[PDB]
Amino acid sequence: MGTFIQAVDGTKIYVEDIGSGQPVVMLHGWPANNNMFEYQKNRLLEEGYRYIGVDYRGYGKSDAPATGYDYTTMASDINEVIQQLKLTNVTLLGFSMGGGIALKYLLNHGESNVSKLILAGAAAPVFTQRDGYPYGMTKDEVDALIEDTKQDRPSMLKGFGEIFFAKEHPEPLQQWFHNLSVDASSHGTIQSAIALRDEDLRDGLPKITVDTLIMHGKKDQVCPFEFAEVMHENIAGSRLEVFEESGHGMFLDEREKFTETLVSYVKS
Amino acid sequence: MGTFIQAVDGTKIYVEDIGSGQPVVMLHGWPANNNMFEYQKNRLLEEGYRYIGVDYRGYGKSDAPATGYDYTTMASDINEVIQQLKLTNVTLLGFSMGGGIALKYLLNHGESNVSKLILAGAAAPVFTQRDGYPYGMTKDEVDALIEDTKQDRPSMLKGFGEIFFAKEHPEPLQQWFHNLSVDASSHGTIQSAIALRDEDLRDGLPKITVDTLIMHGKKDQVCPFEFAEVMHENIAGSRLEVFEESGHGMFLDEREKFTETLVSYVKSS
Repeated sequence: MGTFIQAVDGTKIYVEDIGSGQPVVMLHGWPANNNMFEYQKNRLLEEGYRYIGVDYRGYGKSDAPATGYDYTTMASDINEVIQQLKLTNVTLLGFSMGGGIALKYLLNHGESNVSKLILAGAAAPVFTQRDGYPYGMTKDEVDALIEDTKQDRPSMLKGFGEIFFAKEHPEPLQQWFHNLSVDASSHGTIQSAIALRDEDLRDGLPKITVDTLIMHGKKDQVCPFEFAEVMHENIAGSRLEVFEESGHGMFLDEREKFTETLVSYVKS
Repeated sequence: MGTFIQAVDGTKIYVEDIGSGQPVVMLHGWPANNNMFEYQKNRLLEEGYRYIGVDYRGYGKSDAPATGYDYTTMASDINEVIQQLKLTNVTLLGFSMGGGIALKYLLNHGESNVSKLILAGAAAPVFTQRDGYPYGMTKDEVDALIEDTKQDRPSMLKGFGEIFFAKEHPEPLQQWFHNLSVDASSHGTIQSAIALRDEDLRDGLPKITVDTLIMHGKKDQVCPFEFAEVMHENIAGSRLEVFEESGHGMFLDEREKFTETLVSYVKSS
């Protein structure tokens, strides 16, 4: 369900458009797809909001070009989605890499369509270590991760899964999650990892004016909690909500608090 | 600099890469080659800019494969030129079909390496008439050119030269220009005429963000001046300079004005 939207360069981008009312645009993490928000999606539809789930180029049911995995190109894709569908008063949720893409979209295309921003487990302002930012993976760790993905992607994914959740979810649940990532294009997966390693949004954060909720797991081993402290420090007017029991995947480790918090924010 | 760039399909693309300091990438019209810009190039070089004149596949000193004359593949070749020569801050000029390719390149590969766009007599947004675009050759007029190239290409060309310039230029100048086109591969010339006939960039014009200058001859019989009006309305912030005394070939009809407008814009947007 849901149409495909053409990107500026013609790539077909799959968008799931379901429910009634004010729009909630959810942007997935690396290297999954929009189905990761299934539980939130259900909860939106019964509270009377409209879920808009995009699969990035290279992921899920979208096309997978050889190019365009940098945040600029991805943010232009989001811009096209918002344009075709004529969305205003958007609650824009970016999860992990999606948080980076959401920030890039605001920076490059403006803030007037978005009434509020939610940054969840966001890979922002940087996924990797920088001067004055001694948190997260180093570029060299991301390169080792790229090496692994060129040797055995499924085993890389298994490993990533192991550090993604603080809690031990049932096997069928972990398997469903694993398979979102396995159906990603291998080359999209790789080029996005290159973008995660290199992208730096530190100069842009103090430029952000949208009302902002930051959701982040204290135990996050993928994007450390220190990222969330930096986002809150740098975005004026922002609120930090700490998920004390969660790792990166707060949408399962604390599914009810995550979705009640999302719902309460989209109302308020 | 030198020689040849590898396209995605391996086709070798000739590039005349000359000078140092800021790059001005010049994209020729159908069915000539980068040498048509010589009068402009002379001035860019004395003003201390770097001339990057691409010969498309099928033209000039480039390989002429069987396929890939569609603007998508051509725009991909331009991406290769810029990426492999590691250019940024480029002024990108497209003349005629070059105009169309320049736009497609911006749409398909983004604007991060390009500081400004010049569209000179451009074949855009469409070279042939459509639904609510009642300007230019019809599709059947371009089929007529294609048919003629399949029987007598130099005669086809002499005929095209006659509709190319508003003024009668000296016999040796016209012969020079003619011979630039006779050098073209016959089969590239045909395949690019098919892309001219069929390509349609109307949807894409409002996606262009880069600073644009439109240069166009009031008397152009090849790409009618109405194309320029359409481009100016739809490309954000574009400026329009009308060449009152020029046909399609402004680069000779108003040589001095064309060159010194181009130079000024390369100097500042």
